[PDB]
Amino acid sequence: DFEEKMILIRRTARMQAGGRRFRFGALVVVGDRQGRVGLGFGKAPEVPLAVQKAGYYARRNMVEVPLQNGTIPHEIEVEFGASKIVLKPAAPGTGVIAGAVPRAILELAGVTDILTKELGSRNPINIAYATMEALRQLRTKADVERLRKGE
Amino acid sequence: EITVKELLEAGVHFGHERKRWNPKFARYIYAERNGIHIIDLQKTMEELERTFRFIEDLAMRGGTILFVGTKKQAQDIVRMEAERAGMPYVNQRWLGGMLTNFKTISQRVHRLEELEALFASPEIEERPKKEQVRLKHELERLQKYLSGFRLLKRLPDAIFVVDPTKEAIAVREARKLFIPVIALADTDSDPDLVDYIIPGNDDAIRSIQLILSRAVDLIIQARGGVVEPSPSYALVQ
Amino acid sequence: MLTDPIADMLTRIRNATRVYKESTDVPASRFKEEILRILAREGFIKGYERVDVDGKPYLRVYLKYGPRRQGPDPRPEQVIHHIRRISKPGRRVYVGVKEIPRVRRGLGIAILSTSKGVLTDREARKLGVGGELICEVW
Amino acid sequence: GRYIGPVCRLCRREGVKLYLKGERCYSPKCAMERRPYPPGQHGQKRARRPSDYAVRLREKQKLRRIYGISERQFRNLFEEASKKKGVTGSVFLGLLESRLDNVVYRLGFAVSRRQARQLVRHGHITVNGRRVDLPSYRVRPGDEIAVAEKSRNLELIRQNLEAMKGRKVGPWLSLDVEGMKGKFLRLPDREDLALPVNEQLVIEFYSR
RNA sequence: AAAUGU
RNA sequence: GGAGCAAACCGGAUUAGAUACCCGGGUAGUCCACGCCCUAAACGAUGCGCGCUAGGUCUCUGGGUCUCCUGGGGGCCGAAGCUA
RNA sequence: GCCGCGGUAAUACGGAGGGCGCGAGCGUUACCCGGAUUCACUGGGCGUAAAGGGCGUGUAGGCGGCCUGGGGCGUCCCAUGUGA
Ligand SMILES: [Mg+2]
Ligand SMILES: [Mg+2]
Ligand SMILES: [Mg+2]
Ligand SMILES: [Mg+2]
Ligand SMILES: [Mg+2]
Ligand SMILES: [Mg+2]
Ligand SMILES: [Mg+2]
Ligand SMILES: [Mg+2]
Ligand SMILES: [Mg+2]
Ligand SMILES: [Mg+2]
Ligand SMILES: [Mg+2]
Ligand SMILES: [Mg+2]
Ligand SMILES: [Mg+2]
Ligand SMILES: [Mg+2]
Ligand SMILES: [Mg+2]
Ligand SMILES: [Mg+2]
Ligand SMILES: [Mg+2]
Ligand SMILES: [Mg+2]
Ligand SMILES: [Mg+2]
Ligand SMILES: [Mg+2]
Ligand SMILES: [Mg+2]
Ligand SMILES: [Mg+2]
Ligand SMILES: [Mg+2]
Ligand SMILES: [Mg+2]
Ligand SMILES: [Mg+2]
Ligand SMILES: [Mg+2]
Ligand SMILES: [Mg+2]
Ligand SMILES: [Mg+2]
Ligand SMILES: [Mg+2]
Ligand SMILES: [Mg+2]
Ligand SMILES: [Mg+2]
Ligand SMILES: [Mg+2]
Ligand SMILES: [Mg+2]
Ligand SMILES: [Mg+2]
Ligand SMILES: [Mg+2]
Ligand SMILES: [Mg+2]
Ligand SMILES: [Mg+2]
Ligand SMILES: [Zn+2]
Repeated sequence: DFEEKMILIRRTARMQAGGRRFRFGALVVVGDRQGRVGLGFGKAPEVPLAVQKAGYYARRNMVEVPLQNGTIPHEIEVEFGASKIVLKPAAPGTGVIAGAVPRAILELAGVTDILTKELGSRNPINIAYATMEALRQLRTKADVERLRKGE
Repeated sequence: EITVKELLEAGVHFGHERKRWNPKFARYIYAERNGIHIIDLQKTMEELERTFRFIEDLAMRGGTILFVGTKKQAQDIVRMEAERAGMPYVNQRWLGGMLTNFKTISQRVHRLEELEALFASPEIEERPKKEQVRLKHELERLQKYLSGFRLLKRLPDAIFVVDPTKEAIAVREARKLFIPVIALADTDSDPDLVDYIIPGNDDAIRSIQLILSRAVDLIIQARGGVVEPSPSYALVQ
Repeated sequence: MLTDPIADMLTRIRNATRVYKESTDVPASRFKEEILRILAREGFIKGYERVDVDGKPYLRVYLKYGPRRQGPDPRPEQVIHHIRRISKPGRRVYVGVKEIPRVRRGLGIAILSTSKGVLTDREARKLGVGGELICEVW
Repeated sequence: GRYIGPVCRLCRREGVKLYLKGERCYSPKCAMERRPYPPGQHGQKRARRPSDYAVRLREKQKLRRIYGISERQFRNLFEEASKKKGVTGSVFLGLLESRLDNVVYRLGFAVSRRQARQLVRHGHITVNGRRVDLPSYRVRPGDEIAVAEKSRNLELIRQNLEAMKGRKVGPWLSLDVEGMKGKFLRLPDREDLALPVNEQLVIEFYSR
């Protein structure tokens, strides 16, 4: 079935009269390595419940990843908040040339050959949320003409 | 037949609002007289035509429609209808999560059923006079906010709105769940966020009762037997 | 005044699209024309009609889009996901036939003024020309 | 020069048998059998989750520790590979495998590549009739590797040459067991050996 | 009227 | 030119001290002409011109077959969009 | 090297055992490029983070609406020489 993977765990902390209380955050990727990837973000009183509910939340925002043999149909670049991701295809036998956040996705959607750069704020959270939105905006030579027609 | 023509559209179902409006409500507008915005009914029916062309197929394959309307202008009208269609409804006041957290609120109707299992059951007297009323008090509220929601045991496949402005909450909940949205809407709200629309007066009982009473008849006419005219023009007018 | 009319055209569209309208009117030229045209020939638009407004000529440009999607925000995908001026009066962009775009991997289309006129990346390559890159579209 | 000393610590550490000794690393007890846990005082303790770097690291060394060569010689080949055609990576194994001393291990003239090397270095091995004493020789198709005359005998060859009667030598390989000679036939596709390694990561590693 | 705290 | 006010200055109080705050005095200055100085939270902390992209409400000022429409200003809430 | 370790239980000092990493090499210092999209042409910003000139008028300069011609300067193509 699916293939879970966290890329982010962190410990936030609000404050109360006497002491500081905590909460844990977890960012999990969930893939199929066939073209399906999802991503949700888990926040819970303790660790694994989040991680668990991350993978819960994750299997929502899934996405058609129209591969063209281990790559993307075209180059895309997307901006989330002030974070920026550049997606560029690659001829086979290249590699997944990416940081640790995005490669922990593109693999789980398939992708064996791709070029990337992070630009602006390299914050993983807002970087993750960006990259998804890139895939979601991928379109195939097929997907296009469906639109560039009549009626 | 199945339908209604603009000669019946003579109550109010032409428009009633203006300036308290959304300009998205373009196309389904006719002209502005007496300051009031007025909407052509050629399209109203044309929409109903399209709209009903989705209702029947849905009804006659035994789907489910949830009914929403909290306006005092349209409280009881819907109750009767969704009861007269044996369908679930929300007459009273709408609760967040109800669909998006359906599973959770659903455990509250169980308690209602679980409560009802203590009306004539052999333990009523065997639970103190104090608590006896509290639960009955807990009852009478439970039924109020869950009467027409006690029906259905799973999310519907369309939802009917008397004013999508108000129940935009519900419309958002429904819309997030790919749940078909149908509504009687005037210039109040706005299309787009609607899948099937009844562009007409979404206030003043006339339009409501008219389109709502007849809407039910359409369902039965695909389930079995459009029996005698349900109540309407009582104190209604 | 309008330092750039061509940009104003593109920008007028881009503005119109993001609210999903039928038509988009824009001041006329024989050079704005053979620039649009492609947008119908490549089916980015329905097309246009040379009309006049208040005694003055314009080009009502009719917008294509896509399917009423569903979920929250049912607003359809655009046909024109992106469009931006390249060569400008502030900086004119010329290219040899070689030095020529691969916009969104074939899926996109450049538009250029050349010794034979308003070609595209695909065309200008095959006619063997290149010239003043106007804009990119997808 | 090369690595010398404790080897069986390496069938382990990497956490996977890699048949580095003669018969021992093939006999019930290859430094892992008995103790399939990392070397040193901190052996029988629960590992913590590796870094992605750590993961890539271990995968590279493994491969190198398998072929057993300097990091010097090793990376040249990667960049060489990295520079070449198409797959410009996976081809790597082909370049590793073309090593004389490597081949001789496959040709069963010896059992350890370590044993292989000492032969080539002592020049007990010949190529196309040529006394070739250089374990780095990138051999190619149709090249022929045979024992020299002063060494056709030698106790160490015979039994080492003998025990080969059993298995189908590599597709890219061939052996006149009696004639003491072999032919590099072709470039071993990735298919032609599923090494216990994920070469994808070695690439990922070396692009630091 | 009302200062300060390695 | 100088009424009122008021840095500086003197005095009375407060205070540990009070070259401050509050109080009684008080000179330049504040006002006029001419000539210099050229600063500033000189702020919408937002340079200028043109085009394009929902509406609602309050107002100043024009014109209109004076509802309403339209023009040019001065504010509020806000579509889409922008923004950490 | 930065974040920082040492206050009688230091995986951060010193030695030891063990481990990781290269290997006739391993470290260090100095310097250039990368990472730095941190001078941003490709490829950035200026309401509150550093950044709109206090406000005009205007010289040079940059930029320029709609049509048809001539010129073909830029620009585009081909051929050729040159590019050791
Ligand atoms: Mg930004
Ligand atoms: Mg930064
Ligand atoms: Mg950082
Ligand atoms: Mg290559
Ligand atoms: Mg002191
Ligand atoms: Mg005084
Ligand atoms: Mg005093
Ligand atoms: Mg005193
Ligand atoms: Mg004293
Ligand atoms: Mg005084
Ligand atoms: Mg300033
Ligand atoms: Mg301004
Ligand atoms: Mg200026
Ligand atoms: Mg005026
Ligand atoms: Mg007037
Ligand atoms: Mg105004
Ligand atoms: Mg506002
Ligand atoms: Mg909004
Ligand atoms: Mg001690
Ligand atoms: Mg100690
Ligand atoms: Mg301590
Ligand atoms: Mg240290
Ligand atoms: Mg130490
Ligand atoms: Mg030691
Ligand atoms: Mg040691
Ligand atoms: Mg720039
Ligand atoms: Mg910046
Ligand atoms: Mg600016
Ligand atoms: Mg400040
Ligand atoms: Mg500032
Ligand atoms: Mg200013
Ligand atoms: Mg100025
Ligand atoms: Mg100045
Ligand atoms: Mg000038
Ligand atoms: Mg000029
Ligand atoms: Mg001109
Ligand atoms: Mg030349
Ligand atoms: Zn061993």
